[PDB]
Amino acid sequence: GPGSMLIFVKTLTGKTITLEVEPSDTIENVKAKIQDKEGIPPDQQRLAFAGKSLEDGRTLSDYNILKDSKHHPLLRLR
Amino acid sequence: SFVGLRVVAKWSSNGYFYSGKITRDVGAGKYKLLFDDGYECDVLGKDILLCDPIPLDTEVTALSEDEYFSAGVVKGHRKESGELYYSIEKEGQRKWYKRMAVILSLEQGNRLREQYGLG
Repeated sequence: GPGSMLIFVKTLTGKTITLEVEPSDTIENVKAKIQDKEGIPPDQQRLAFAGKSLEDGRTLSDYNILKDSKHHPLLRLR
Repeated sequence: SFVGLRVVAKWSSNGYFYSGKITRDVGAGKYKLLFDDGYECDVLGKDILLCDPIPLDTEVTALSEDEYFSAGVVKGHRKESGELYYSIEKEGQRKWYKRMAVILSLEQGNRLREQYGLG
């Protein structure tokens, strides 16, 4: 909620969406947010950051992805 | 006509503006927009900025090699291979970015509305 951070996600159609995420959000939670916003079922979603797969049960913080509020990562669906 | 013009446009009330081109003036105050990354959708005229290229010293958001977006300032542009590249300064350092790697936050695009808003 109040400590949420902006991220971008590029979909296969070339659309980039934004999301607000918590440091404690798991990758599955991110996929649910993408479904809720963009309608893509989680079973179709494979997320990567900088070319590395993001695993179920990890958070973005478990990949050291979230920085300060001035730098927003782009995740990519593959 | 605005048809065929390059623009920067958003498709949500609080969203970021992305580069593209107007492909059609359609009903109900909207324009069909083909974004540079391939996404096509109708967008409201109020959400379009007719600036091409984005002018010098504009604050923008740009995708760095490390796959983070962050703010920077436009310092130059180059046309090469039919593509546009922006020189954008972040933390005192300039790099070159493809047009499609340069976007505007809500606040950044609102700064350009008075001069470049459509209509």
